[PDB]
Amino acid sequence: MGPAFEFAVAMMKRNSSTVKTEYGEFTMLGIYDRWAVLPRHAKPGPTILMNDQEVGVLDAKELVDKDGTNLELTLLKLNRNEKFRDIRGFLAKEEVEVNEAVLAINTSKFPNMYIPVGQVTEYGFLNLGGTPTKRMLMYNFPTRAGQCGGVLMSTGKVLGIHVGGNGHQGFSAALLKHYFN
Amino acid sequence: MGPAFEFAVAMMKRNSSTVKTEYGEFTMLGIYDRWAVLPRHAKPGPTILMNDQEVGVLDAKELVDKDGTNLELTLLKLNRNEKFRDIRGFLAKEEVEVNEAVLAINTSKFPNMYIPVGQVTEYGFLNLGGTPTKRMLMYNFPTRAGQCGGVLMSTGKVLGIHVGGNGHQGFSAALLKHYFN
Ligand SMILES: *[C@@H](CC(=O)OCC)[C@H](C[C@@H]1CCNC1=O)NC(=O)[C@H](Cc1ccccc1)NC(=O)[C@H](CC(=O)OC(C)(C)C)NC(=O)OCc1ccccc1
Ligand SMILES: *[C@@H](CC(=O)OCC)[C@H](C[C@@H]1CCNC1=O)NC(=O)[C@H](Cc1ccccc1)NC(=O)[C@H](CC(=O)OC(C)(C)C)NC(=O)OCc1ccccc1
Repeated sequence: MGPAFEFAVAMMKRNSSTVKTEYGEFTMLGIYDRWAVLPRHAKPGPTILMNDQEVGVLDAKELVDKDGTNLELTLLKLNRNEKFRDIRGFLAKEEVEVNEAVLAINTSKFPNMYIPVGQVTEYGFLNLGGTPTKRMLMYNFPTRAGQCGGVLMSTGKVLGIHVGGNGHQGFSAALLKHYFN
Repeated sequence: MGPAFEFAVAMMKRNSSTVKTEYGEFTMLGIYDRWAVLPRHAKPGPTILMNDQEVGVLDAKELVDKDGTNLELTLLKLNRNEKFRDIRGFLAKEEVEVNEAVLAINTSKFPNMYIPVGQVTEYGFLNLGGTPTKRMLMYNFPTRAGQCGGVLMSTGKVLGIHVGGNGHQGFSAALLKHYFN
């Protein structure tokens, strides 16, 4: 898992920030240009707090699949002149299944912490926060509040964003290449 | 830092546990035979909770240097028939200074989380919890309550146990080979 950790630390240094919304504090991953992602439940307002700084939300697409089903990601275009290093090349075209993964968190609660969550398997459909939801990836780790937005990685791969947990497993929504125009 | 992470994950799997004392929940590192360490302020009682299990404390040496000064470690001999894999070979004879380190935490608050804290320099004397204290190692990371007992490592090396923080830096007490008979 050494190279996975090394990839994660560099990714999070390069592309991540800490976001507060009216619904809480989350890890946020910048993808390319000016577009970042959060879990849908961050319910980002017209302004967010990004590393303690007010930033405007030029647009915010909550994502769903063709059968209108919940995917639990919101994409945001940020009013800022700096551009995110482009990490679309790191995003798979479909759900990745991995034997060793790292979940990386960047909040006030969990500043730069990394968790080896072990095996990620494709879980697909889950009833999450009561909402039917697809394209879920599952790892057996006791995830808590304060970990949403967590970025799930393996060597060379950005697999998903942490969005939920039942107290015993956690679930990332798959960050698919095609979500990004 | 890849190999440091890989060393840490294996160390913590092999030698660490979660301890609750009347003073809180800590990460605990088993050293050899039946002897483990905590920060002195864990103030371990005649019984501890180790991974949720009552265990007796056959002896408990709080450590100080020759000038009676605070080192902020308590060594404990545990009433249990399992033996700790012997990691004394991993403990330096004097304070190690490192450019990249990992701090590894194992509590209910922070279960298996790892933090790259970067550069560790020898700090020696610090006024800690108001107590004069020596053999301190310092890293620039915002450490919090719930991280004491944290094990600070680099590839192949167990450097110290996390014992304090001022909100901006954290401090480990050096885990020296000679402390272990
Ligand atoms: C991220 C929020 C955060 O970081 O806080 C910012 C301050 C949080 C992380 C998970 C919650 C507990 N552990 C986690 O890893 N996610 C959520 O809170 C998420 C919110 C949400 C909102 C809107 C739509 C979907 C999701 N909700 C869940 O993860 C839920 C929480 C829950 O209700 O379950 C427990 C109370 C933890 C048991 N998890 C969930 O729905 O699991 C499936 C389930 C629940 C009940 C019965 C059967 C199956
Ligand atoms: C570990 C306890 C834990 O994990 O809880 C179990 C439930 C905790 C971790 C540090 C505290 C805050 N951040 C940390 O990384 N350690 C302590 O609480 C430790 C207790 C202690 C007890 C007895 C003897 C020595 C130490 N105390 C400290 O780390 C103190 C805390 C403090 O008083 O400072 C702040 C309030 C955080 C600012 N740190 C300290 O003394 O720093 C030096 C200092 C303080 C004030 C002025 C100048 C210099």
